Amino acid sequence: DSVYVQNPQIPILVDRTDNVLFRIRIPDATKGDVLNRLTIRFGNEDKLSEVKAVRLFYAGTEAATKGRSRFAPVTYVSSHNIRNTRSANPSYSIRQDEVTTVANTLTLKTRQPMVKGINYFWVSVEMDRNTSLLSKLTSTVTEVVINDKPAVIAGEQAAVRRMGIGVRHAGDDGSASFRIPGLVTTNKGTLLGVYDVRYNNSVALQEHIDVGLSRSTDKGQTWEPMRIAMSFGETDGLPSGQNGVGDPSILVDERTNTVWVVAAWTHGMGNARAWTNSMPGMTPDETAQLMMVKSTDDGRTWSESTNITSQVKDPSWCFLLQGPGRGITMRDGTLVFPIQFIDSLRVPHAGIMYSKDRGETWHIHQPARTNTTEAQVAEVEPGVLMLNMRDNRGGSRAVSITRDLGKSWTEHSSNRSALPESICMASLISVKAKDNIIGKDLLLFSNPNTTEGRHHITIKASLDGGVTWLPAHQVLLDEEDGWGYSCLSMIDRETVGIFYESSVAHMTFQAVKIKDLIR
Amino acid sequence: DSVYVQNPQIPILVDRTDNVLFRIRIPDATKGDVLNRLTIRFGNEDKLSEVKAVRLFYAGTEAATKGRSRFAPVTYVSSHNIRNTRSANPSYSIRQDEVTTVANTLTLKTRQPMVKGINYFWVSVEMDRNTSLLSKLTSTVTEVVINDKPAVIAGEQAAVRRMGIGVRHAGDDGSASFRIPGLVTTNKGTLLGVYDVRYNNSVALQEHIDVGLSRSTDKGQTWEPMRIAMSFGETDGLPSGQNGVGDPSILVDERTNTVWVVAAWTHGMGNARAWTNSMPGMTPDETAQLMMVKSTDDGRTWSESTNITSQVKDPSWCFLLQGPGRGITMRDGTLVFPIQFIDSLRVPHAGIMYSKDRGETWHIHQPARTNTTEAQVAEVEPGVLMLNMRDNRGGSRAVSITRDLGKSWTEHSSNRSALPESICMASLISVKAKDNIIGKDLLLFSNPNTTEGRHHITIKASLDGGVTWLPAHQVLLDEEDGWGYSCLSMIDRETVGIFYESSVAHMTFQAVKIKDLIR
Ligand SMILES: CC(=O)N[C@@H]1[C@@H]([C@H](O)[C@H](O)CO)O[C@@](OC[C@H]2O[C@@H](O[C@H]([C@H](O)[C@@H](O)C=O)[C@H](O)CO)[C@H](O)[C@@H](O)[C@H]2O)(C(=O)O)C[C@@H]1O
Ligand SMILES: CC(=O)N[C@@H]1[C@@H]([C@H](O)[C@H](O)CO)O[C@@](OC[C@H]2O[C@@H](O[C@H]([C@H](O)[C@@H](O)C=O)[C@H](O)CO)[C@H](O)[C@@H](O)[C@H]2O)(C(=O)O)C[C@@H]1O
Repeated sequence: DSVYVQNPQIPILVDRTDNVLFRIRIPDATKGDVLNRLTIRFGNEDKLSEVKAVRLFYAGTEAATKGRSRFAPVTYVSSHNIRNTRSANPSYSIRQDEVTTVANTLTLKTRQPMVKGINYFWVSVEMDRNTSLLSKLTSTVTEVVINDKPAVIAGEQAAVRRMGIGVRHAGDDGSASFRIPGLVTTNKGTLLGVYDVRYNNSVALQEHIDVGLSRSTDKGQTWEPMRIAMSFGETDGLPSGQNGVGDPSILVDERTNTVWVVAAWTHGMGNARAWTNSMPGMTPDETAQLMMVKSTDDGRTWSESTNITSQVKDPSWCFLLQGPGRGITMRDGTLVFPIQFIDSLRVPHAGIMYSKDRGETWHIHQPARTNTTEAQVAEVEPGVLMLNMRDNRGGSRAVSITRDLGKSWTEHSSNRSALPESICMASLISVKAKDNIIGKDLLLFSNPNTTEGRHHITIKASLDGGVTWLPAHQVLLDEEDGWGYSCLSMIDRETVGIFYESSVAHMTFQAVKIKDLIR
Repeated sequence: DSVYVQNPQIPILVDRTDNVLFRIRIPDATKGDVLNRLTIRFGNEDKLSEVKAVRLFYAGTEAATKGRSRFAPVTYVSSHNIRNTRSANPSYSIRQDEVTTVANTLTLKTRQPMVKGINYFWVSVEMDRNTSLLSKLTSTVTEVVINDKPAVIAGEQAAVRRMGIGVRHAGDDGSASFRIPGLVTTNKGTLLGVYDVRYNNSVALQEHIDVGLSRSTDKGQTWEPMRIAMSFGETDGLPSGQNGVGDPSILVDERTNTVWVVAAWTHGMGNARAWTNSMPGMTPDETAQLMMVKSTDDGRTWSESTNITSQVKDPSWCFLLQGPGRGITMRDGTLVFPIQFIDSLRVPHAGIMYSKDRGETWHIHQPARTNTTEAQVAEVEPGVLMLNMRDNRGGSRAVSITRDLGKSWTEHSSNRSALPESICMASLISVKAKDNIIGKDLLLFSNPNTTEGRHHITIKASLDGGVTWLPAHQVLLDEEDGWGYSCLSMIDRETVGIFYESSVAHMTFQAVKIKDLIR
């Protein structure tokens, strides 16, 4: 009979006990058939001394109504189960074999009698906790033996597998979930990742939500314990569940290395979504408040929050907040945070908010585009800001240019064409020629590369200021289902970091060589 | 202004830290208004020595879009949060005052400045863990002072509150949820309650599900630690997630005091629902299997499972299983378990399965009615079996009679008329005249007393063999939302037990005097 193999392009987490290397479907088994041996081969230059162990699991059969093309009956390693996100659910997968000394050829064994029809097995890889985030595996199933006969192998399994690290898992420090990533590199090379700490569940404001921060001084190989960057606990004697703060955006003031976090504080509003329940006005009791904290010590400690609402919110707006992810420093020292507001008629608009005085005062001019929400901004050329926007019309990112900090806007050539989306947050950054190994100005963009669902998390690079995104200049990181938000920061001259919601952890960090993007 | 009070008809659990006694809405507060004190009065005959503590909580305000007639913005005490089902979520409710020695008059205070518009407070009652299940509280909010003026109190708050006990809470013994209650009284007066232990989540078979059992030798004041009555773990080397057993039904063989549990074992079927994925055949690999265990020691220990599929399942049926809840012993010693089968055309039918030989052999004859599922059976008069059925047409219970153990069936006068339902499991039992204090044959019925959703869990009594269910002969136990399944058993001559899925715990036990049903 014929055997099918999948090598899923998902991150192998260095901090996990189990990671799916291969999924295998045996579609047409006779009752009693036994998978005696499976052989995997790794590429000659793979660093197999970083592989702690490889495992073969059996996961039984398929439901009668689910057809014959799936590679599994269920998620093998959960990213949501607060009681276990790090190993295979033992109730879905039974270990058959384990090898703890991994060579270029590897054989795994089973004595499990198969059921009639579909049978599922899969290969777990466990990595050394100190595995280089830049390391890659090129693994293939080369032989599968059933009843002492080699079987015909089919399936696309030629993926070059990448490493990652689960910075936050569901359930960490008692929190149900973590959402809405932001990432910057400080002037010291320190990585700062921000996110919602969603304690009770995974719904947005209003709820019990604080802004968490994870700090790495070693390019993401290690992360310090979670800091609360921003929190309103029981302000004015209202429950913490009616005092949430979230959808954070973080920037480094590149002139001072002062780090800024802006977030939306909801005060009251029962247990309902702020998106529909934030109302016109200015006071905390009336409307969502635009709040900021700062760190003068490379993200170790955080100021008390300052309320910036009165400086920038039109009273008639239902809701003003930051675009989640990150802000920028411009070449002339202006600090810029993307923003979004819901007007009196409940129409959302993306725009920008800027400070020319090191974050003392903030200003908003004109919206970029009707019916847009979350946006990220890059200085594509000197004094020239590119706004890349989530568009409620569906299908594709909106792209506008301002050269007057949003007093006026022009559509970009790439607007509503060049970058597919499913209506989801996306990351965009600029990289100066002198600041990277290619020696050319780059734009780097990340989002779920699809018009439906949130999957195929992809980094794209542009060499012509975001006019063109050539297919060759793209790295697929995560082809499976997630919440889809992502944020990019250059780690060093050679490597871009991505902090994102993945199929494998709520907050996932990966590092990618620029030379893999632009060959 | 004007203040609104709710006294919700939900069980006060003796094992909980918090129970909602009163919910209060202050609809039209001015910013800064303060609830200086509210006074509660308890009835003259209340056993206040059993009240451990009373608490006043503030829960903030309401969402602008959610209207002005709710009594809360959120569930105050969760029945689903595996991390806490026993106390108020501290993120939704802030304690204002607390009294730990309770008199007939009681004053609670706050210094919380209210927000403009809607403000929510509520009163928690905590009972001594040894509080009598038969105790009742008659409590009223008699005074509410705001800015040192008495306010006008409105609302229905005259409810006579009853006690109950949370036998199983979400998260107990590591299990995500508990569902599908069954209850019997052994010849020794011992209460035996069965249920699905749904480890991973709350979905039906197929999943990692065992049959749990809780035992009480003191009329439900105490429950012995959970026993696994039936389990298939990793049978044939298939995951425990593809070896679930559930939807249990329990009966006591009144002649021998041998206790029987029947359940559906699903083997394989991926991670999909057995209702649509169980297929024709006879083997465990082919179709859901009918399994039975027994206890000869009053439910302390349980036999290994016997497979009775071959005796009673037509090969062409997609799915044969017990009707969840309980079976009976007839006056002539016949053991009867309600059953249901899905035929070759996917049409479900309710019927009965019986043993005349102490459970050695089982027989099924003819279905009672097309497009029915879960049913419970009672011997309403000698040799006369009433089958009460969940009906997919909606709105009302189907009721049929057999005098020949299901060879033939007659429609009852009460069919599709007398008993409202929303398509949900219901409990029906018979009580002999000599076996209860009323000295008359009773039928007792429990279900969610509604045509939409699952709420208003109500015990109903009939004096005329289920022809008439007079409104006067009904007790409302739970007016809030739950999963709706229930099972009745007489505890003694004077009191009926109900083991049910409630708004306050996955498995809830309450005891009700017959004299409260029939006055
Ligand atoms: C302040 C604010 O509301 N926050 C942001 C919202 C924002 O509402 C929109 O940009 C406005 O148009 O976008 C996000 O959440 C809102 C959506 O959540 C959906 O449910 C899940 C759920 O986010 C997840 O957490 C499971 O629990 C997802 O669809 C994931 O696929 C709901 O269908 C809607 O409420 C839907 O509006 C988003 O993810 O897009 C996250 C962000 O915080
Ligand atoms: C063997 C078997 O399947 N078992 C029983 C099924 C059975 O399928 C039906 O009697 C046959 O027609 O009935 C139960 O589930 C069937 C429904 O469950 C509903 O979801 C309820 C929720 O109570 C809902 O009603 C909100 O109020 C859950 O609690 C979810 O966790 C689904 O929404 C339906 O689509 C539907 O699938 C039931 O509870 O009725 C559970 C029982 O074990």
